[PDB]
Amino acid sequence: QVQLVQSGGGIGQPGGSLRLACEASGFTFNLFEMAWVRQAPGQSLEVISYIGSSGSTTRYADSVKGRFIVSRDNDKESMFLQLNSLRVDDTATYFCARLNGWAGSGLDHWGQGTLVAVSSASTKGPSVFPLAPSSTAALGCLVKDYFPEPVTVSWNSGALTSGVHTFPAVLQSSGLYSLSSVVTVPSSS
Amino acid sequence: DIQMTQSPSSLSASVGDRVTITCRASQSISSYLNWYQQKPGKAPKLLIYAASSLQSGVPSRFSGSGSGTDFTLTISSLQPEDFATYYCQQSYSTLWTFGQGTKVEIKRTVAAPSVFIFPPSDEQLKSGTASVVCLLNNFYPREAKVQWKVDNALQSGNSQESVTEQDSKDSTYSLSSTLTLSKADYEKHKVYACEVTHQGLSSPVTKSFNR
Amino acid sequence: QLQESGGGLVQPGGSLRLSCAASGSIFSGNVMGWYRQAPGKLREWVAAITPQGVPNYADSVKGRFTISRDNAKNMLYLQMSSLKPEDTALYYCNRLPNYRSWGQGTQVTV
Amino acid sequence: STLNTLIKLSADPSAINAARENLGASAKNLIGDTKNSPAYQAVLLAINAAVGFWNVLGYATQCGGNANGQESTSSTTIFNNEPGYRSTSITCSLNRYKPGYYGPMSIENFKKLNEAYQILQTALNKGLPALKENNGTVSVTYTYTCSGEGNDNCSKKATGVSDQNGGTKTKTQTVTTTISSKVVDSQAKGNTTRVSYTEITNKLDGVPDSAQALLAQASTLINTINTACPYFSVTNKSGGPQMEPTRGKLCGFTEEISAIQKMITDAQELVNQTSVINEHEQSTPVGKPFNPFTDASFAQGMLANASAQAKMLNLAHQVGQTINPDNLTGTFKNFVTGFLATCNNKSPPGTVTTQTFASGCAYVEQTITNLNNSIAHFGTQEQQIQQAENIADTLVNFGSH
Repeated sequence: QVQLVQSGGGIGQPGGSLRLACEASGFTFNLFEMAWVRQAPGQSLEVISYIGSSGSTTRYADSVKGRFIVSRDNDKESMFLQLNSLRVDDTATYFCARLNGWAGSGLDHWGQGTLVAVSSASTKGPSVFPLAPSSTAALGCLVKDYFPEPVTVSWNSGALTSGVHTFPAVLQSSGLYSLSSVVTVPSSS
Repeated sequence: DIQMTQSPSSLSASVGDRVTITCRASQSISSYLNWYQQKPGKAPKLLIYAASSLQSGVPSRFSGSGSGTDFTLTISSLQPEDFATYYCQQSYSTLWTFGQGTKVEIKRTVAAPSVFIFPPSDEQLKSGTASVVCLLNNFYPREAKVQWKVDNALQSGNSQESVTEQDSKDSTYSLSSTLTLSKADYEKHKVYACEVTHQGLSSPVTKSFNR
Repeated sequence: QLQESGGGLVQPGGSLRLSCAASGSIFSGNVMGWYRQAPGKLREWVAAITPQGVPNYADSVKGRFTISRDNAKNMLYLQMSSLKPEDTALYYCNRLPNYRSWGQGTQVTV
Repeated sequence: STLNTLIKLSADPSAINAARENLGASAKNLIGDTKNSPAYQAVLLAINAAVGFWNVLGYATQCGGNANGQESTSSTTIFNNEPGYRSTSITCSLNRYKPGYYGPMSIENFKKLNEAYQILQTALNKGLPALKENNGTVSVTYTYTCSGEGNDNCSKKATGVSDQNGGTKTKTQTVTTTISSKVVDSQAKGNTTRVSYTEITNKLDGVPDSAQALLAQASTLINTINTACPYFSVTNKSGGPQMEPTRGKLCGFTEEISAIQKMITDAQELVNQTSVINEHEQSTPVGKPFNPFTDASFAQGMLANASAQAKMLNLAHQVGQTINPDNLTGTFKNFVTGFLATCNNKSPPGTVTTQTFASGCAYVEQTITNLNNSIAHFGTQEQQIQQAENIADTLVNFGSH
């Protein structure tokens, strides 16, 4: 039962730094090679960094070479990613994965991911605006200009669920997030 | 560098079908190619290694083939767990790279989008900005062209699109296009339209309003 | 089962060949040799021959005798010429290292 | 009769001292020379006989598994500088069978086999010293590798090292042993296999290469072979020497293993006689009158020395005749002339090359020849030892009265 649990991550600014932690358990950590992979929002998987068993051998993708630092701590069976000098296009999910060179079997096991996003923005609460309908019909809400990221559909408290659609937030040119949530309700209310 | 190119990028499939995703290498990579499955929001889990070795725990529906440059993943009868996106990844160069992906989504009959239009709300007006929303509700074939017209002027570069994943009960998509203008640029035109095009519509359907 | 032949009386400067009948028990794959028995003195080593056929001799005999074998017929052969008072002896053969009981020999005196 | 001359000589101090110095010469001739020592050749012949036996049959010997004779799912343990098929390594990589009799050899036994074989081959290569020498050392180094998932034949528990990745362990239990463990990662630069593996290096310093030390290693080699008794499968060259049987157990060579085991037993006792010769040095002489009944206390020791030398020579002859192929029959002769006394290299002693398998490569013929040559050149020395044995014994009896 190989297991990789990830911590840290969070919200960075352009320039400056974040850190990623990956704590391994259920295998002999100092015999396997490890790799950091990241996935931008709509995109594919990019291998960022590889570190050997001993932790003395280190390889980086051009996209990140002189800007991050991979390290491992074989006594507490932990792997670390030091993201200095940050840029907006490093916004992605970050994955630590075990490379299985004994079997020759690729990325055997992966962590759950931890979220990274960098923006000049500062935490602002949403502004919710009614989407009333005109003369079955549909209405909803519009949560606009926020930066936290996690927002909750709240407008029913557990009543109506089969007609709600909350849309994936979208990053506006302002550095703020916008989202709409629509409902199919009757024709009279 | 070695670039892996998958084909197709997307696929609509059915439970009980035989699905085939191919993958191609720029250079010869011998047999060092793996396949991963990735379901929304979670990490990819490995399915196939060495081009043809079925990672343990993985059901036998899955299977690999190929050598050198042209490789192929096969699922012999799609099951509900299998709807996800699939990546090939080569283990031959100094740093491994993946393919762009193949999304397999559940196929379904054609359904027209029932189109709704929503005007700006009084509060947002005297704050300085305006947001016009266009809802496309429960359509299927996914390809959609949504164009904005104000006073019949084709608008560009100021609307942004966002689509849900297939409905867990309907297998249908839902799209929200949002047009943002300043309040200054907003109170000078009167007609606001949203024009939807789709296989499910004989004629493009338009929902509009006036100030 | 080991005995000799060809020993006899000859003048100084003469010739004669001496022959040793050994069984393969002694012979096959074993080094063979020839020995002296003079009155009043002990058994002295004379010559030897390897299964592979390498000869070598003693100084009292250097340059005069020639030892030979027959791997088909388990036979040892010694040719003696240029005889001296010192060849007065009973001549015996044996394997090297020796078997405990010896043959009877043949008398050569000069 | 010849007993008249024996007493006439037994009371002549010139005739006795001549024999005593004859004994020092033949003693030093036996235990201080090499080229010219039947004893030396016979110890060498025993050693090289064992060594050659494994060179002939190792490549065909089945071995595999995990740590304590346990079956393995996917283990490949490769020992270096071993006579493999087409190779200078042997590859134990048999899976899903537990090692044992008439089956694959455990990695636990192959380690004992291998270490003794490496110590021998190095020692042979340096050159066995004269039997007088007991202070010779040899440094020995050998490596093996482990690859494949779940192979624990290289773990910190197998090797005893502080950590499999980069660790080291040193032992001084009298002789120093350093073990060191190195992991090569699947994606390491230079890694041709593209598979992680573990290389173990063993460095032994101060290993004795005396006759008894090396004759003991030869016994570890042949006895591990015979006791594990693994299954084997020969691959006869087409048009080369044919082996029989083609498959079976290594014990199935009862004729060959016995011959080698007695040759080792004979040379061990042969070596055990050197201590006798050393303790009865025959160099002091023995101006006054001399009568046997009173001043002849050297007789016991002069007899012990001469008799030791004689048994050493007879044992030397026995070692050779246990293996001399002219005296062998049937399969055992087939084994010896076709394989054991051959070298398929393209070759100093202890040289493992890709073609060493299925041939002895232990100079077995040349040592058999060198043994014969030595004995034919012991003609004078041998008579003089018995002549000295006859004199010393007649003086032991005069001394009793």
